Amino acid sequence: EKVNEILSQLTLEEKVKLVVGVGLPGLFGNPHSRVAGAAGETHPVPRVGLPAFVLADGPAGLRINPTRENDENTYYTTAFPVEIMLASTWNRELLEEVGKAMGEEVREYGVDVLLAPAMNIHRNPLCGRNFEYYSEDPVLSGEMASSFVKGVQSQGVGACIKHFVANNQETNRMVVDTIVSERALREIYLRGFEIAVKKSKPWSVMSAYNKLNGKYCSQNEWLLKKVLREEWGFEGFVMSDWYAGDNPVEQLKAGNDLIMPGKAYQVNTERRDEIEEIMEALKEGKLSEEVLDECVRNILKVLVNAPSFKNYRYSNKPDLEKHAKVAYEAGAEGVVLLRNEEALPLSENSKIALFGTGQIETIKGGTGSGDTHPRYAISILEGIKERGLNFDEELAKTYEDYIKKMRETEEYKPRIKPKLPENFLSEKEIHKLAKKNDVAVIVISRISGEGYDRKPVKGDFYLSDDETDLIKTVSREFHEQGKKVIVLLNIGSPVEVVSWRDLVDGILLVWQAGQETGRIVADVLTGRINPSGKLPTTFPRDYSDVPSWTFPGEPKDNPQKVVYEEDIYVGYRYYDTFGVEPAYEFGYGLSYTTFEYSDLNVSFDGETLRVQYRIENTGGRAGKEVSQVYIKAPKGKIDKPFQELKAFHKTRLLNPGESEEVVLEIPVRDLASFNGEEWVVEAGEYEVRVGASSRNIKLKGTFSVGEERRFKP
Amino acid sequence: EKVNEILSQLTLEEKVKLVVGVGLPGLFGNPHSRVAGAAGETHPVPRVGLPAFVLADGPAGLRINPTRENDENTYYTTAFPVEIMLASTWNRELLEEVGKAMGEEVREYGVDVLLAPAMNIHRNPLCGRNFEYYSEDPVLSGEMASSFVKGVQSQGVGACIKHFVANNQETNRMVVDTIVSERALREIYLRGFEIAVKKSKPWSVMSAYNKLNGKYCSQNEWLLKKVLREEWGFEGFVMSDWYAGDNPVEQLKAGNDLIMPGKAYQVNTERRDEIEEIMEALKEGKLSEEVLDECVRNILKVLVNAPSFKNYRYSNKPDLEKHAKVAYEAGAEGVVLLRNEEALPLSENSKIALFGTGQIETIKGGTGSGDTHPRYAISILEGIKERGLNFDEELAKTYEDYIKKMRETEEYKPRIKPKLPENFLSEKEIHKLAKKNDVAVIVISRISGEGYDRKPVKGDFYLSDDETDLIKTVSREFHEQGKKVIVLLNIGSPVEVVSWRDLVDGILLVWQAGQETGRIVADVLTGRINPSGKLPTTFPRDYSDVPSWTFPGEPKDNPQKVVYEEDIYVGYRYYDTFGVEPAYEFGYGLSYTTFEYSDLNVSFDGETLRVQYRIENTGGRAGKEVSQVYIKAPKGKIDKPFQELKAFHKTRLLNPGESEEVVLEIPVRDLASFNGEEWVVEAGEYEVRVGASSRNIKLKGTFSVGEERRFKP
Ligand SMILES: [Br-]
Ligand SMILES: [Br-]
Ligand SMILES: [Br-]
Ligand SMILES: [Br-]
Ligand SMILES: [Br-]
Ligand SMILES: [Br-]
Ligand SMILES: [Br-]
Ligand SMILES: [Br-]
Repeated sequence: EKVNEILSQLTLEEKVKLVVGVGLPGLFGNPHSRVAGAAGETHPVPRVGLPAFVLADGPAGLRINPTRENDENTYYTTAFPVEIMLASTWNRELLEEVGKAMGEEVREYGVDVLLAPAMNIHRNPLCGRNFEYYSEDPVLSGEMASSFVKGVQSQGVGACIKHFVANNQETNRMVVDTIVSERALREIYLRGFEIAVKKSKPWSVMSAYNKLNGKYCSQNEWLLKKVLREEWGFEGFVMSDWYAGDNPVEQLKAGNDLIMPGKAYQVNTERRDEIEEIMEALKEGKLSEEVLDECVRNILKVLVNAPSFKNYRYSNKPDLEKHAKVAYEAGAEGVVLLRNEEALPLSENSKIALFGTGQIETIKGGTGSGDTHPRYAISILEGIKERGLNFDEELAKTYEDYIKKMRETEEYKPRIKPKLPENFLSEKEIHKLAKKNDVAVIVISRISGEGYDRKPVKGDFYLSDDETDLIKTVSREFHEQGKKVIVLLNIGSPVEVVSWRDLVDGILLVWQAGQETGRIVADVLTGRINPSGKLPTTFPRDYSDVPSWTFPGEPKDNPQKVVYEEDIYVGYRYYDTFGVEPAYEFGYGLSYTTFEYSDLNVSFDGETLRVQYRIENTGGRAGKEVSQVYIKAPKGKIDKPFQELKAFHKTRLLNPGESEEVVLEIPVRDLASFNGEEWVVEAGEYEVRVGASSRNIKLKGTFSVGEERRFKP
Repeated sequence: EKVNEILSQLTLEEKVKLVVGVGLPGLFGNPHSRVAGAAGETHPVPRVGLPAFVLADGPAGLRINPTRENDENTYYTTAFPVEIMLASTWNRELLEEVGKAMGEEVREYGVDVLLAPAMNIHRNPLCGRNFEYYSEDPVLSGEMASSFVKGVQSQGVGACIKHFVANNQETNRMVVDTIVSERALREIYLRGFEIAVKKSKPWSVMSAYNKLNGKYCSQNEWLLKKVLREEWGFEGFVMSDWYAGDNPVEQLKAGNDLIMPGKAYQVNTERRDEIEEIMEALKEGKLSEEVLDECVRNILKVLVNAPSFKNYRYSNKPDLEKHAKVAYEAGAEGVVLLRNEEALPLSENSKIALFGTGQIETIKGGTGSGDTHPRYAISILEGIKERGLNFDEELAKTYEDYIKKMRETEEYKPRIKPKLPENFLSEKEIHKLAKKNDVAVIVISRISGEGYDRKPVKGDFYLSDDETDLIKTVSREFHEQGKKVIVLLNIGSPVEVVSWRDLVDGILLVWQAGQETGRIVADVLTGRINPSGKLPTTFPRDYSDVPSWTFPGEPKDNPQKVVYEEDIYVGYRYYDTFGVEPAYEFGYGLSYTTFEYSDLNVSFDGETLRVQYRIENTGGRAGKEVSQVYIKAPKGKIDKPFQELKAFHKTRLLNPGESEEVVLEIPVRDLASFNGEEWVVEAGEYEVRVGASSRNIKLKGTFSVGEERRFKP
């Protein structure tokens, strides 16, 4: 209507301008976007009243420049916990809240489309961007993304789900050919995106850098048209990842509508200006105006609903304080208690000896486009000060001076920050600290970021020798006295845990909780927060145990391809099916209280499976319980994983003795497996497994499918 | 014709008698079969000139009573190497020879049908009968069985392939419900039987004890009629395993023609006489005479070709000496050299210190119906004496007296023989032996048998403490002097190998080689035989590494079901696909010489794949080379193993510098995967991997399938 109005007005060249970004703003010869720091803008066409639309990162919060040249004003953003921590909440409602808060900020700073959430599968722990992805499971990931997208888009701005698809490693991501069976695609990698597209209707999708089965995703017609549109019914537009692909017209033919960020010749001497090349292809009949029209329409159908289109006056002053409370809540529910041998929460009196250089160099989140620049970021130490806990002040001063000393030293100064030695304390000095203090609290920290994969080496997936030395020594001397030790994992992805976990009494997976980290952590120690998070990803006993062994491809040092040999058997699907025991299993997490499951009733009417059960707080402290419903399908015709997560739920805050009724519905189509051509729901007996984790099944029931069901996409 | 002649003559009750055995001969009230020791006989019907047909075990050689009461004559049989060792030859031609030798014996002792070969898949190393099965791979197993069956049946007698199907554990085999996807069935478990049925046309098939997906195999119409007959075109008859199933008429309705051994009421107070029950069902219209007719016809169509039918006068005097040479050959090519750090073969002079109680208590094969009673069985020690090798005579006397001493002791006398302590030698006594001798040779022995599964415990899958003590001590002191140590594995199935293999210099997998064992072993040490065997099964680093973790079912102590969670990913299919490293991989084996592969040419004409390559003996001793061709199919639509064995070959005896041309053809239908409904050969690029083992690939080529191909059975 209005869209088809503008379309009939546009000249050929205006249509071309519209499908290409204006170049990376503020860099190279490029002018800052009106929202300095923004990832990109579209070409304005003042004529027909088209404004430049603004795109900005990212998954951990709006990423824009805090300050602006010749400006007295401020533009700070809320830095939320990382996605893997958000996912650990297993809380849709909360994700929706996080989306609304980010959404308000996005709107009020004049941004039209937020580049989030990222929702690639956790194929392998070493992936540099796992921290900004949700899960190794498509249901958990898809559900979380949907909730986040509904939140963002309740605010009049756009969400962009990414990266479509199978961007599961950073190594050579812009060239690597990802070889994946159609079955693994549909069951694992596309599956999350399918859920998000159908349940939340994101304004836009960002095509991945990598090739899929021979074709760049930004140039893959099967992916962007056949799957995305013709099967799933996507009605937004697709944009390319930044500088992705190698042919602009092939991108438009495949259904990649918006090429970003534009002016690719600025980072690759080989690329042509994308507008020149497209104009040429229309001129030569390599590209038809009809195809160009469909691209422009896809973009316009969406962006006429953007605030920019309606000249919306933004305040440049969102409610930061209100949002910080949301970020704190998000983190509070996302901390995972991994181990507690009568160690947590800490007694009121408890005098804490705080170890680990990361108590001060607290990691708020990984680097890259998923980074953020908040007005502040509370470290673990500062959090403990603020809460006025009983910490060893002499030790804290010792660390403060140690860090500053070596950060100024040639071998350990920023360029990225080199990893500092952790065993600088005398064996005797720790003996004294053990006599003086009540408990020990050890922070071990890890950081990753876009563009770099982790390696299965010490200081990375494994503890460095100095870290294991520190833990062994602190453990021994604090255990010498009748005292407890606690480790805080300030990490973005699984690390080795088996070799040292038996040495310590408590283990909090604090991940990377954004600006409010220290505050969240302090409140978890004291029991003010009752941990309710659970793993969205499997912690392997050793790196050699992970099924995605081909990571990061062949040849290892410069991978040109990587094939998913493990296929659908990725994450817990692998460990359950082939009987490999994880260090900590998918969906595992402890509580400061106990829960009891009961009253299971499963019913299937041929179109809907209904699982009902009661969860009662059986302990002495209020808490939330995440419950998980796995379906074990019969063996029947084709091979299937041991079980598959089909639904989940997080109870309200239950006081002791309180209980809740849990009612979950699963459509029969979600019980299907893909056989290469069709989705099939095989007839036979199915098991319902309601768990507190994938291996802690509290309730079991069966139901039967009488007639097989088939679905050809 | 003749069959349909007799059929029209038979009375109703004669037809019934014919489909039931006459009871277990020589046991309970039962008379010995005319061939005493035979497993069973059919009912004679002198009227229409029908004789009692004789059935006898077994896979390791004809099993009958050597002596007969009131008889001056002898009836000894050749005891061949066990099937897992036969399979290790990877030699079809040789298997055919073994079949002919067994076949002649079977004929001349008045037996009509030999109950062999057994060809169940090696799902799990712990299975008690793995020793009498070929492989974890269906191509290797099916090819070996086919070659054996052609051999047996060139002699005018019948072969019986068993056990159909998925009899992969002994625990509760007569009741356990085996839960297997149709895909795993068709790709792994049925697949071997399919090959044997189509390539060799066995006279008969023996249905397994266990249930398959809810139905006893002897009562499973899908298996015995739909798969066996309607799809595969089987034209023999099916007999039940001994006392299998629980309903005689259900057995006949399913396509199980001959019920064996008859008189099931003799071992199970609950069963009725099968003739009574069948007569009753015909009487009541539970069973139609038409179905009975088809059973009797199936039996008769086959057995009118049996020697008994034509009153064949057998000599009761086969050529034992000629066959013993075949048994020696079989074993010679079936020994697997696993490790050789410049230790083998032994120098002419070498003075051998022989350790291990199994040097005298040499295991010729496992127990059960697969057992045999040969006129003699050469132990490892006796073999070394006979060959006149330079062994420590003082030590041999020490062992001889030790064994006899404790075999007479209460704790270690037969009832089965309790496992004897192996570390009875002083640390000092071994020091002296190390000074006196040139090399050490350590025999470690294992035995299993029908009806008992092995456990992943010391003394079984793992070395007992005394065995590892012995090896550690002998290794240390012989290595103290500049001397070598060798271990001989006289086992029927994989054992743990990683913990101790680095301590020793050589390792010969001698399996269990039947009556000629000692002779074969001696000739391998001296280099008279150049080892050419290769593993038909994977040796796991540890038992926890094996994918068939559900073995032996739920509940563990009294399993009522066992589901194949690992599905098609069994054996090397699992280890390759999910990157778990074996101790020794499928198809691995060393040689006293070296070989070089070359001149690869692969061509595909759309119906046949052709792989050609040259193998040259590049070393200093004559030898044979087993080569293996694995196909790695593209990922395409459905998940597939990393690679799959599709063909193999064993070269002639090549002298140094000699070479051979290898030409192998693979029908396009063998490139297929089963998707639950149809066999599919997906289009795309395929890799040819010609290996000296599954992980030692010497040649690679690609070919392409242009158009997909489909086959609905
Ligand atoms: Br993905
Ligand atoms: Br733990
Ligand atoms: Br990390
Ligand atoms: Br690869
Ligand atoms: Br089988
Ligand atoms: Br080795
Ligand atoms: Br054994
Ligand atoms: Br089971």
